[PDB]
Amino acid sequence: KYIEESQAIIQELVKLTMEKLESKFTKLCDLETQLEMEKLKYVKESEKMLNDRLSLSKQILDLNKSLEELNVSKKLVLISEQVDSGIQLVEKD
Amino acid sequence: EKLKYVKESEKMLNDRLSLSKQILDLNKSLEELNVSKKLVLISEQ
Amino acid sequence: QTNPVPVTYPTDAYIPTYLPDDKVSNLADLKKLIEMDSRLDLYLTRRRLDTSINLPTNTKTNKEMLRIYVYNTTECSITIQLRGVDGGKVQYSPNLATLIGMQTGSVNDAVYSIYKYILINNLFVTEQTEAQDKPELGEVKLDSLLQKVLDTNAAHLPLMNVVQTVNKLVSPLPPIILDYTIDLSKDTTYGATTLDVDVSHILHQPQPQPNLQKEEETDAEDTAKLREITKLALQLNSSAQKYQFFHELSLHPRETLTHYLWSSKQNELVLQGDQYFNEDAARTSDIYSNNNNDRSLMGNISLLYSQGRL
Amino acid sequence: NNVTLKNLTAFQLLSQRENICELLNLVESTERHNSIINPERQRMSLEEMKKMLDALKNER
Amino acid sequence: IVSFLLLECDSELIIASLDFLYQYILPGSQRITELFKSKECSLILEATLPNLLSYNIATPDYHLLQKHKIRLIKRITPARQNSIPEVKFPQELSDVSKVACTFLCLLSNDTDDGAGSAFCQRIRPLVLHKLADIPPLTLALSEYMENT
Repeated sequence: KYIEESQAIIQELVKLTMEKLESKFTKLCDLETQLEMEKLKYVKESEKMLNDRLSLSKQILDLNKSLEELNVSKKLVLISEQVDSGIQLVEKD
Repeated sequence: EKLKYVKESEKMLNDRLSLSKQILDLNKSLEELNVSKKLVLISEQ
Repeated sequence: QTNPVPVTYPTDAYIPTYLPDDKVSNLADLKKLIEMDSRLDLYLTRRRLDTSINLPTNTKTNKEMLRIYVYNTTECSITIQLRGVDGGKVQYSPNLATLIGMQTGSVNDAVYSIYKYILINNLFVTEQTEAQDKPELGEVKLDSLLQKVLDTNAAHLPLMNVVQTVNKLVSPLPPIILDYTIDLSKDTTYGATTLDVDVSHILHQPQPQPNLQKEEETDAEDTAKLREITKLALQLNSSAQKYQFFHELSLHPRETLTHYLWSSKQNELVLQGDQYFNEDAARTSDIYSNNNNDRSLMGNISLLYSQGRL
Repeated sequence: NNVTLKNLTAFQLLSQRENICELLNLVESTERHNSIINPERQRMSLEEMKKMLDALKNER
Repeated sequence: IVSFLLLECDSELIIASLDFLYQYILPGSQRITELFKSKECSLILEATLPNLLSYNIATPDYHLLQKHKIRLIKRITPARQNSIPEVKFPQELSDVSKVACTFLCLLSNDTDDGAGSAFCQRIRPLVLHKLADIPPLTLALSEYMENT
């Protein structure tokens, strides 16, 4: 009786716990798929930005050289501490 | 982590668009004064 | 760690599979729970691995400013630091700032950008590059820009040299420097002498959370729980073995009883094999006497003498 | 914590002798058998199971 | 077996699992498909292999830099702040890393538009981080970087 009631209770408890944990696993798998999608999109965009940044820096170097060739007192300077933040044509001495 | 990725992607996109506009204006100004080449974004082919 | 650290207490125990399935009705639930525990362990250990991608950028995710006034009053360099400066953000050399597109960042960002530049322009010496066109394999062919950056007139530096030069090309953020030499003629100045410097990175103060106070507690708690479970499993094994013995006895009494008698006799004989080795039998002349019916001690003498050991 | 031939043989012989003496009903092991079962611990565990089951029942 | 791969404190078990998987996917491409058919094996491999690349080889630590604070040196010489500490780079791989490199090289040589080749493309950026941190990895992963 005692152990019989305990057996019934244990059966029900184990059943419910298995169901709960399986639901949690399904939720986590869906969230992981979404995370992978977002990571892939971010990787694509970041690679594009990095290639553009390097090429644009080299082009800026060449254009500043050319401006010094044709006797123009202007320079091409980054507006901020990167290229992605913007560049502009300024005048110096 | 997911929120971080989304935010960074959006910021990169906005910065790209702003940089494209700036490059267009700077190419127009260089054409105004004098130039032999133009700034080119690799993403735009 | 590269080895599993042998320990002194039992770390696991089998669960007996010879119990009757009819009488024991909660073994299936225990095995299901064990499987679920293993699955949770797999999931945690997998998702606790670092797989985050971080490409080099800046301006990561206000009005707060500061004004500094200088004035000589009557009736020379000046340097200023800000203590919010770590090695996490450094000043790239003016040469490196043309290779990469940025001027301030971290060191690993500079290394990653150097490697990405060496990748974009095909500069690694490969089998295909050698076949198309002596330098070794896996070496970097230098351009004019890479040579202006590394300050080497060579052409085939390896990669370690490149990254060590990267280490050379980094300096901390420069402090605030003013040159207000002297002023003695005018009464007071209160000139412009104003500097607008951001202090945003100091008033926000993004700090980490306290650690190493619950990690040890969690480890100790988990170890204690695992040891309790293992002890209970060993107790289950003991009970199951006693049941199996009595069941086997109920099946074949004669054979098990004969085995018991023989094993008891043999084990008693074994446990009495070291009684005359206690410095009492050794120091007295009893065990050396010939009157002993069993002469397993003195009989060796001859042999021991022929071997010279004695 | 150390295991030698003497310890092993003594342990095996002790187990055998205990089992046989139990067959002839020459031993009273109520203390051990009720410290292993521990009916107080049985009641505690049963009430814990009931509480956990009620918790899982009411979360829905 | 891939769960055995997931461990960290047993180099010999990891090497045995990697050798078994190498011998498994070695003869052809249908076995690569059968291997990556399981979602669990795929996830564990994807999370494990790049981290097995940098297994016990003491990568350059960028944390001493974040913890190093910049002040002025107390003390007629002008005021320096201080020197940023050095950063060392590893010069050789471990056995687990070598076996993982060989496994990735072998896995990369399968036909495109089929599983095993998409795995390398899903895995590439983390491997790029690893390559940036370890030069002998760049020398050892040549076949992987060729077919990608």
